[PDB]
Amino acid sequence: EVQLVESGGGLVQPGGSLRLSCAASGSVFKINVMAWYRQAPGKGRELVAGIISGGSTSYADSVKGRFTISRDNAKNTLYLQMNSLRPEDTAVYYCAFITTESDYDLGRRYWGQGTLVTVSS
Repeated sequence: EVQLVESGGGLVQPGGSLRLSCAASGSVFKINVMAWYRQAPGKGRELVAGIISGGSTSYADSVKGRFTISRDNAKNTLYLQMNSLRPEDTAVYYCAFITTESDYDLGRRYWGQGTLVTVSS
């Protein structure tokens, strides 16, 4: 089993910046996916940004050009750099990892607990 610990959330002014981190511990084998999700009232849960093993990244239309996903492969840590934050970015942000021990297994998804980011004055 794998545990994900998130940090870096809180209250920021519109136009502001925040960096989230997501550190993995436990029995980490092959990481297939590292991704950020967010939940807000009336918006369900949305994939914000992801990195697939290979380096191929993806972003929600709403955050393209403002958010950057990165990872420290050596430390199994996932980052989200947020710039030019807008009130509509207010949400609980989650990280998820998919891990596998071989191509013959279906993989397992592990979740961070979530961290609130509030963009208001």
